[PDB]
Amino acid sequence: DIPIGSKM
Amino acid sequence: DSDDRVTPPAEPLDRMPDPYRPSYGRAETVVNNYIRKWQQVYSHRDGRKQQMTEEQREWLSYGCVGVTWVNSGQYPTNRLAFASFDEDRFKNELKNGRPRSGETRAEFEGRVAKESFDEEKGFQRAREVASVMNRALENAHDESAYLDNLKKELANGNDALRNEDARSPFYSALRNTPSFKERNGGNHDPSRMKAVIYSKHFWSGQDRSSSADKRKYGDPDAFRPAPGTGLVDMSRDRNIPRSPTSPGEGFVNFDYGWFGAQTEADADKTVWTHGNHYHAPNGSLGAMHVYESKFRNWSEGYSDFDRGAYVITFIPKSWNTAPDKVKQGWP
Repeated sequence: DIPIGSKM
Repeated sequence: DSDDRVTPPAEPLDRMPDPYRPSYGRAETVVNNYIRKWQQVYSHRDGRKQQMTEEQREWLSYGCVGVTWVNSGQYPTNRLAFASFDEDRFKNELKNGRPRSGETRAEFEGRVAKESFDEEKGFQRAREVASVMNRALENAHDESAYLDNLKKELANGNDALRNEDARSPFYSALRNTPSFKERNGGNHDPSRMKAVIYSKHFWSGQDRSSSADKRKYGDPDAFRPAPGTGLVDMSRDRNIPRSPTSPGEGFVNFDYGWFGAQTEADADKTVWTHGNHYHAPNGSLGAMHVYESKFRNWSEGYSDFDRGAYVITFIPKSWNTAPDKVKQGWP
């Protein structure tokens, strides 16, 4: 999915 | 080598956090240490300190969303959201201003729309609405009484929120809170709940079928608050980040900041809790750090986000994740 965890 | 997300280990209930202090309005500490502080001042259930559970520690480890996830007991939906937008300034600066040295008209319009928001008034609006909701649920022991109390004060206050649909995110915010229906939480009694506030920073150009200009410079018509109410329709927010302008440019998709229910009248003296990224001390990004920022430090935002929404949800009064006072650092 859309990754979260604030990796750009 | 794995930049995999790891869950911080359990911290004993007696373990005190290491000291730290804010610098120029913002304090930070490693997530393992903030768990110790959270367990001392935020973990109380009916005044009894608790250890942060394995599940809560897992939620927290996902980054900026983790603080709000843990404190509200639910992954943020952003269903009920408010913001302030100066329509007259936006229209005037469009028809009177001009793009600066090195700006496409799509970049100029995107920036002017960004600078037309007022995050102080947006947080102030969510403050006054949350106060109306708390007064409505004070002595209401069923949802029907809460809705009757809520509509009564909105109508007497001539608030445009009174005309919201019965099934709108505003009127359904309490009944759609999972902890409101739980027998250990609200137990279908509004008087056992409390309205809390967190904030979300995000990008406006999230339509994947729109022009590349809006994906790279923003959609001015997107995520504007409705007049009168100030409500923001967050249904089309899909956690999509700002598109890069040049190869290699990376942007973060969103940021979540937990306010809670502090009583401090100075917006600028309110503290907002957020994390920098998910927890990976054995990986590239490193360990997750929890930041405690004054409002102006939080509302300063970044170029990654051109939108700010101030969200209202509910937690049981028995919790202590939204105390009257929040102190940066430790002790």
